[PDB]
Amino acid sequence: PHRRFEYKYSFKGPHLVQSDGTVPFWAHAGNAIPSSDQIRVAPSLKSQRGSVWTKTKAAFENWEVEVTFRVTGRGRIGADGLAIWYAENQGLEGPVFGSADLWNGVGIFFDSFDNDGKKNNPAIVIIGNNGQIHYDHQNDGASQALASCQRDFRNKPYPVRAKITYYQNTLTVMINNGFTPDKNDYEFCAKVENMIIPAQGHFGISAATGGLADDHDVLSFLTFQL
Amino acid sequence: QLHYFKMHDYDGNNLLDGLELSTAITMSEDELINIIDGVLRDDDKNNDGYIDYAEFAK
Ligand SMILES: OC[C@H]1O[C@H](O[C@H]2[C@@H](O)[C@H](O)[C@@H](CO)O[C@@H]2O)[C@@H](O)[C@@H](O)[C@@H]1O
Ligand SMILES: [Ca+2]
Ligand SMILES: [Ca+2]
Ligand SMILES: [Ca+2]
Ligand SMILES: [Ca+2]
Repeated sequence: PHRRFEYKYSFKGPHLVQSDGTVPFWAHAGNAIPSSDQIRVAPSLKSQRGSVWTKTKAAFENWEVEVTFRVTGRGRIGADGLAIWYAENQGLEGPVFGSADLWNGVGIFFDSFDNDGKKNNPAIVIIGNNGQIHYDHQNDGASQALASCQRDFRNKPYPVRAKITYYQNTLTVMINNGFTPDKNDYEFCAKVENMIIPAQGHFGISAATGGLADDHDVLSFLTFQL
Repeated sequence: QLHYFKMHDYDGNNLLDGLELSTAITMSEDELINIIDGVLRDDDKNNDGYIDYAEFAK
């Protein structure tokens, strides 16, 4: 399928922030810092929350987003992680990787912290929510996991990239693990067949820390109409 | 003149997109979205949402 680039639903450096400290076409909040070459969505401080969400919504039947980020920290263990969002509502402030709960749409969670002691982290998680569910933080949503995989996205020598495609009721998630600089060296993570999400919504990106804390930096969020 | 197609190809792909055009221009978001959307319509003959030197130099 063809791809149209949707600038109104995207950001990136090298001039990522406007002179007034704002990110064109996106609203940012919590403790997220825009800078010219990346947004530090949540800094390596205790109990932090940040989000970046689009202003306008976007009416796209099928779409693709490529997200480049780094999640850096001293420890071989870090927290709390990072979430990419499509949803009917801006979830700016909230307990869900810095974003609002009760979301209407999908959310892919890069979870640095093994909260339910299963030695199954860091991990990528897909979760549907129709407006009335509650994210099982302490259980890393394992029960609500529409689909999921296990890649270690922390502390890589090139930045990690997550391609996230929705084509004909099938959300797909490829991931490039920061090992090569081939921005297209993706590998399979997961997939959800027969999925419906709001006709128009906001795209969003958020992160958070607590007891443990990493820097969560998103260098670019690139959106495609297919 | 190629010099001006290039001034803002910051990612070096030889294409201008909305965000790269944003910076050339920068004012109210709305006015910005207005100008960019105009530049697209006018110049983007393929609807990839990018403009190549063809589309640029017309
Ligand atoms: O009391 C410490 C801390 O607890 C909560 O965060 C916990 C858990 O949610 C996190 O996954 C890990 C890693 O950050 O640390 C804690 O154990 C939060 O309520 C937080 O604000 C609080 O300070
Ligand atoms: Ca967790
Ligand atoms: Ca877990
Ligand atoms: Ca370009
Ligand atoms: Ca074009």
